[PDB]
Amino acid sequence: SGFRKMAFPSGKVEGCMVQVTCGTTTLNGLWLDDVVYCPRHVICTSEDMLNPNYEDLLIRKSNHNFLVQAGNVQLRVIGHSMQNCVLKLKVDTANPKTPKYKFVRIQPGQTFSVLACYNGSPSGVYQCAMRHNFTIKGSFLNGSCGSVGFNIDYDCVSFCYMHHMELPTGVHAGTDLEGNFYGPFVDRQTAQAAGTDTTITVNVLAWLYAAVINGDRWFLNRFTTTLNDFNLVAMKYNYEPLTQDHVDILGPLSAQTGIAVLDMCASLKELLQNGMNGRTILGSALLEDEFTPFDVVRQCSGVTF
Amino acid sequence: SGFRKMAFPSGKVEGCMVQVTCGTTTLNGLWLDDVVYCPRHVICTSEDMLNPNYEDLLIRKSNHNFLVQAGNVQLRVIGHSMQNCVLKLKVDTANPKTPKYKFVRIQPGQTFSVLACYNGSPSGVYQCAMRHNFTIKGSFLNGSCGSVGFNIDYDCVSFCYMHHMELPTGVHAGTDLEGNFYGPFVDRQTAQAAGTDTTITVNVLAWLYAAVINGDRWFLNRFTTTLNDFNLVAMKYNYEPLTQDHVDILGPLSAQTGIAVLDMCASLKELLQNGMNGRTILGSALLEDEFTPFDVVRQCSGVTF
Ligand SMILES: *[C@](O)(C(=O)NCc1ccccc1)[C@H](C[C@@H]1CCNC1=O)NC(=O)[C@H](CC1CC1)n1cccc(NC(=O)OC(C)(C)C)c1=O
Ligand SMILES: *[C@](O)(C(=O)NCc1ccccc1)[C@H](C[C@@H]1CCNC1=O)NC(=O)[C@H](CC1CC1)n1cccc(NC(=O)OC(C)(C)C)c1=O
Repeated sequence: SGFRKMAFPSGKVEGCMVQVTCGTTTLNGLWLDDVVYCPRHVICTSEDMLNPNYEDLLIRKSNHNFLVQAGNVQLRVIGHSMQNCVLKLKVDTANPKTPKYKFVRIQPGQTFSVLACYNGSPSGVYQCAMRHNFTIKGSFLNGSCGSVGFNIDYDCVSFCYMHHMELPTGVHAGTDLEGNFYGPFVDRQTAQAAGTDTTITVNVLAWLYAAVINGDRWFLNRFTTTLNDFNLVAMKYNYEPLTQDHVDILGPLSAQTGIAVLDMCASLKELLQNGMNGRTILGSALLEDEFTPFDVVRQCSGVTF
Repeated sequence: SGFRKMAFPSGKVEGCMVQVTCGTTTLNGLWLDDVVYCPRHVICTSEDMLNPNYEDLLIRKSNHNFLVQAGNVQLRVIGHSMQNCVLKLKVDTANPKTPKYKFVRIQPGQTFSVLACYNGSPSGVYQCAMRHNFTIKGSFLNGSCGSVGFNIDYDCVSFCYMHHMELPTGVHAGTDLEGNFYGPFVDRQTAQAAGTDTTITVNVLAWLYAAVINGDRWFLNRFTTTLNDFNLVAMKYNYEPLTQDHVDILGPLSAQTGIAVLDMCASLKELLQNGMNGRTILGSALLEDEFTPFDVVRQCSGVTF
């Protein structure tokens, strides 16, 4: 047993990471088949960043202005196009290590692994979640742009995230792989504010179920509640409202433990109102909301890829 | 910026994971060159586990009793030997995907990434630390045995951990890759008890430095202290005594921030004595101790592999 913030194995994704340079700017790209994907702002110089006209900057460019490097090797760029906020560079070599893959758009509350990259090399791997203000709480430095987030389902890699920018308070914003930002953000260097964030209620409940599965059960009381009486307390704490769909999703965990979802809600209601008082749950002093139900199940049963 | 529990990219290690079966027992093995490593208790049946005589069990075995499977493929076992608590199975094929690697014995306080595996397939990756009682706080299920822990330096994989067992309170114990247990544990099914754990003081200080680097500075006060006055408070909280070697190790972080180590100690002294009072540091409500100074530097500067 035990319970950890767990990321997917990053192997299939490491073999797709390359370095892309255009003039003065080096960042990361994603090489699948004969196409490299990277943030379109690789074509900007630090002056252009205030309000770049990207199509203007782009026409001024030709195939050989983009240096794509795959480790030791140099790839040949035989075409380029721009889709929303990503650059598509057609190269002459298909990536032999391309995995089976899809491009997915995730929704607020869902989680994914991030492979943090610098100069086409992977630096480290960590798990995080799309928040309700469409930011993520990442760990990104200069040169991390173009790093990607992903999930795995048996052998297929689902790419959901490409990293573009840092926002006030050290949170991060990026796009899906078709180049559309999550949230109301733009790839220009102007003042941008992330909205207010809410705790992902359904994920907190899933993590409470994981604690029970693992032996930590001191927080279980003997009351029950309704959705309305729960939502009434939850929203005075900026928890996301719980819906009947959320109850349904937690069904399997409720089954595995024998604890009805609305009883677990009663335990959470009393946790919110009365605090932890120095106790921890699964080694944490806070209520962890970056485990989805499907994460808890995946880790507590042993799903491999 | 930002700061996450970050694991190493697991690619180089995924290509070394295989499934080993012997009679009734399937677990994981580590395939480097023409040798597969796995826990010697793969040769035990559930009745032998109370007090196995391993050399007796082992002589009763022959090369073909060990089924080694590398994904789709079956490997042929042309020899076997036992070193302390690991089994060495010589196979007829060298692993083409073997990375540059070493076997290292890690000390209490040091960290490493764990690639959690089931039936030779990787399930997930997470970071953890060798505790001062020689346990680790892992996430391991039935069939996880033989999963390994590792670090990376440039291109070389340092293997430090092979997983063997669960102990009371859901902590875990295993060996280095030469088959010697960390701590006073044995691979028999008898009552074994993890000892008293201490907080890794030098790592807490490193994480406080990471918070400052990332703009979380509310806990900084304006006092200083000495080693003795710090150790006096720390040991009243089961923190590990801080030594002059520990001060020295934190030098670089102290340099990068401009905050002397003994001033940061004064901030920690007041954190211990006065608690967080509902504030968080880098998103946590507890004092994190599973980031070494190297880790903080690694993540806040962008070291790639
Ligand atoms: C990303 O472009 C990147 O990695 N580029 C390669 C590179 C950048 C700098 C030096 C060498 C190589 C960065 C990633 C950022 C940088 C630090 N941590 C990150 O997540 N993204 C940007 O720099 C981004 C450009 C996007 C298109 C508009 N950018 C530009 C200007 C300002 C900010 N953010 C900012 O000012 O942060 C606050 C907190 C508001 C001060 C920005 O993300
Ligand atoms: C490991 O051997 C393994 O994965 N074996 C393959 C396998 C086991 C069971 C079913 C199918 C396939 C396990 C890993 C354990 C199991 C669950 N989580 C883990 O980390 N290691 C053991 O089972 C271990 C054998 C080691 C040589 C002595 N073992 C045996 C008997 C008891 C325990 N622990 C235990 O009883 O835990 C407490 C908390 C004390 C109840 C044990 O780890």
